[PDB]
Amino acid sequence: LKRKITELCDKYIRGPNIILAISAADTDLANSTALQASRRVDPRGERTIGVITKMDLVEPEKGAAILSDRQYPLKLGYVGVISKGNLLASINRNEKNYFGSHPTEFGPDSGVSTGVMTLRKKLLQVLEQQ
Amino acid sequence: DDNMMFITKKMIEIRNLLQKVGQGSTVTLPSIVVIGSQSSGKSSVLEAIVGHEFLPKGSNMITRRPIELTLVNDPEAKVDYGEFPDLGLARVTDFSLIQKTLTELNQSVTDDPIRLTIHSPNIPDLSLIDLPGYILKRKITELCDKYIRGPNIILAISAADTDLANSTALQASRRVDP
Repeated sequence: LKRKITELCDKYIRGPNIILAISAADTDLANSTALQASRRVDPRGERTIGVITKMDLVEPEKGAAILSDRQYPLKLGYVGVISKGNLLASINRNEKNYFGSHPTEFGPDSGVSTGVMTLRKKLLQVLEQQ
Repeated sequence: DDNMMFITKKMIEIRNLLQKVGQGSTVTLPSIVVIGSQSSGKSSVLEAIVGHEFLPKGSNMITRRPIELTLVNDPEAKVDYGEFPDLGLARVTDFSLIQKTLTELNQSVTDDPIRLTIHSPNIPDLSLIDLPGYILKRKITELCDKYIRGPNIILAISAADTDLANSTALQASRRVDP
């Protein structure tokens, strides 16, 4: 939580590992924040991919702000997804289904990318390359 | 404590004067700074709304410019009117006109904060400033950090969702205020 745990994190992030940063979306007060340490150890944003989580519970305008930004660009892009027998298929069905509520906000031709499978493919590519 | 009310009023006045001599060109008096995560910041703007009366917030707000709200205890006046100091001597009766105006300032976007003054007998005189809630995004956090570091009475709101490491309003509150 705090940061002293920060010390371990920082050390691990430094070296040339492919860093997977996530960020909770929302915010009652002003709003939902964003990343920070990934940009601290990686100024170019070249070896870090971003995931925006808890994205079920924000207006779609909110997803657009977060999934797509240019104020904070990186290669490999961000990936927004809501995570929460046969649970696997289920979490897949929900992802397929949810964008329907606000398809225009995060769907085809929208810049943003989302759901677990596209993210998984990208992870495969970057891992293989590095 | 009517006299406490009055003394707070004179002190917010002298604060606004110090602000009118210029930014960084003088020392100022503290005030309430409000911060909130994405969900916590929608609840933030809505909270500020209900703290006095309905005023234009939310929708899609660029959040890039803070809003210095300076409130006045309003005896002797029976109409709910809010005015802009830059547009001096100009009063607004309905806050839908305030909606069109200050949301026009939103879509306009200097980093200067717009000052505001609202008079209502129901509202107690105050001095809160609303800056962007947390969601490049490092820039908004830079201005926020700059505002909270100085000994202002910080008002943190919460209704979040982020992991323990994610909830930004309270955790930054503890960052600058141990």
